[PDB]
Amino acid sequence: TTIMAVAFKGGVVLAADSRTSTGTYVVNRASNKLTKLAEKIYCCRSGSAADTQALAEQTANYLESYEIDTSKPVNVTTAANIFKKLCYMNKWNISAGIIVAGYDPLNGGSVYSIPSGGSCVKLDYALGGSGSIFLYSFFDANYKTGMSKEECVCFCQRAVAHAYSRDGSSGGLIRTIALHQGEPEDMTIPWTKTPYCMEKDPKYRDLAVQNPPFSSSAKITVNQSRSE
Amino acid sequence: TEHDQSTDIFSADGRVFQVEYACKAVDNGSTAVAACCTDGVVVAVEKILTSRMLEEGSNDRIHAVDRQAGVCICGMLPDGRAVVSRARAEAENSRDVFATPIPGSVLASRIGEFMHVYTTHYAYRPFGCSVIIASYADDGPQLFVSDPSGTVAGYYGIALGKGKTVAKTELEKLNFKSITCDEAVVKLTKILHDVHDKSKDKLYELEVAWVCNKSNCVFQHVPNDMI
Repeated sequence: TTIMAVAFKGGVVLAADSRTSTGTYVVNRASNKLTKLAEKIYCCRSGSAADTQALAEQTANYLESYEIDTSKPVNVTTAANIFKKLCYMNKWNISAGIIVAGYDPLNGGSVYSIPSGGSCVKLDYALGGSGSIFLYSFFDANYKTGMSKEECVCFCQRAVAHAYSRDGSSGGLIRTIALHQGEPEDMTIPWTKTPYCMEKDPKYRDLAVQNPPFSSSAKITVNQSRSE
Repeated sequence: TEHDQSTDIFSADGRVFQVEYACKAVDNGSTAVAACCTDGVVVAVEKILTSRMLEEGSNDRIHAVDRQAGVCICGMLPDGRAVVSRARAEAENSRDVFATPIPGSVLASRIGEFMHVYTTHYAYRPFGCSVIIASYADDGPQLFVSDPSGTVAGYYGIALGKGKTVAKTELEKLNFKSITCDEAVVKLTKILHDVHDKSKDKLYELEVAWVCNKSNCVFQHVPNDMI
C-alpha cells in the first residue's frame, strides 16, 4: 500500500494506490483505501484490510452518534482520538497504520498519523504503508509548504506513482480526495495515465548489457539478439 | 391517596407527585440568581448560615465541573453534590473520549437525563435540588437550569428558591444584549440583598462565581474584593 495526506491552506488532500495483495498475487486491483468517517473527515487505511475496515466502520458509527447529540459537525481531532484509542486498545491483535485527515471550521485542514502501536501525531503531511519508505526523500527534496489545492492534488498523484513504481506491493489506480470548506472532490487516475512509471521513463528504455555475444574482444557493445 | 408514595406511578390526572414534592424542597431553599452576558456568565447564591462559627467556604453551593463550566446547587445540598460528581464524569468523558471540552448544551442535556432517571424507578427518589449550569466552551456563554423532573431549559437570566418571584421581577429590568460580567456582579448582588428576609434568616453570606473573557474562560469564584 502507499497512502498519504497533505495539508494545504484551507484543506487536505488524501491519496492512495488501489492494490490489495496476498504478498505475491493481487486479489483486488481496485480497492478503495480512502474511507469516509464523516462528511469532511476521511481516513487512509493500510495494513490488514479486515482490521482497518472494522476500525473505520466503528469509528464512523461513533462520530455519527456524536454529531446528532451535539448537533454540530465534528472536528478532526475527535475522529483522530476515537480511532487512536481503538488502535491502542487493540494494538497486539491487529496490523493497522492509519491516517485521519479532514476539514473542520475551527482548525481548518488537519492530518494525524496513527501508526502501528497506536500513537497519534499531528502533522503537515503523513506517509504510510509499505510504499511510504520510498517517499520520505521525495518529500524532503520536492515538497513545499504553501501549495494550493491543485498543486497538492497533482503532487500527491505524482508521489503515489513514484512509490508504486518501485513497490511490488502497491499499484493500480491512484485515488485522491480533497476536503475543504466546499464540496468533497474525488479523483481516480488509471494506470494508463499515471504521471510516472519506469516503463515510460526514457532512462530505462535501453536494456542493460547482460548478454553480449561471444567475441574476440573484451569490448562490450550490445546484447546478442539473434543466434549465430 | 396511595398514589403519591412512589415516583414509579402516575396519578389519575397524569401527574407524578413524588416529583412535585421534591420540587417543593427547591422552592423553600435559599435564593440564587444568574445572568448570561456578552462576555460570560455570572451566578450568585445566598448561603443561609446555620451558625456564626462556620469557617468561610463551608457549604459552598457553587462547584467547578470542568475548566470552563460550573454548577450552582439550589435545594438540598448533598443531593446537589451527587449531581456535581456526575457532571464532572461527563465533562471528563468528553475530554477523554472525544478530545473536546464538553459543550454547555450537551452537559446540561446529560445532567437532565441523569435527574430524569431517578424519576422512573420504584427504588429511588427524585433529587431535591435544581442545578444551574454555567458554561463558556466553543458554543459561547450558556446558562441552563435542570430541575428534579429532569427538564432542562436555557435562559438569559434566572432566579430560584424562596425569593424567586421578586428576584425575577428585577432580572426583567436588566438588558441582556449590553450587560457585561462586571456590571452583573454588581446588579445580582443588589437583588439578593433586597429579596433577603431579615426576620427569618439572620446569618447569611453571598457566594458569586463566573466564567468570562477576563478569567480566561475559567470558571471560578469571583475575587472577594468586588461586592
